[PDB]
Amino acid sequence: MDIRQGPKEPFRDYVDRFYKTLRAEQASQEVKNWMTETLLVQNANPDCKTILKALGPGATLEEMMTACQG
Amino acid sequence: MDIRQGPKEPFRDYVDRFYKTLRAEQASQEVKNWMTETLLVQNANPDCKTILKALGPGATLEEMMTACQG
Repeated sequence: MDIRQGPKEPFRDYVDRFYKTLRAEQASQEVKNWMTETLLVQNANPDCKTILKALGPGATLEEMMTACQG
Repeated sequence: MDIRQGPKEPFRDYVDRFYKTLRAEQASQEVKNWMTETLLVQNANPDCKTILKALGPGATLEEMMTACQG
């Protein structure tokens, strides 16, 4: 997964790039969930990454987007 | 991904359980690589997890299995 959030890139824009790469692999729902819990958080920028980790397990993409909106 | 390595479970056995769950989603090669770099390492037991992180990026499943063999 080459996609990494730019330090000034809006979270939603990063999410779209991330999912564009995810779609190319026709990932199932379970795979999407795993990728959202791991790589989406791990590849987020310094500011957003801290916030996302502080959400705990089971946080939805929506809750992540709400947390890092801007 | 419910699969987590037991504190006394051989790494290879954990790998097989992990991949059994991965097969159920018909994950592509790219998805397998992402899962191997993230969840396989993150869900490994205390002993093996440290060793695996110390391998750095691009470490193959084979190198991981060699590192935590026993």
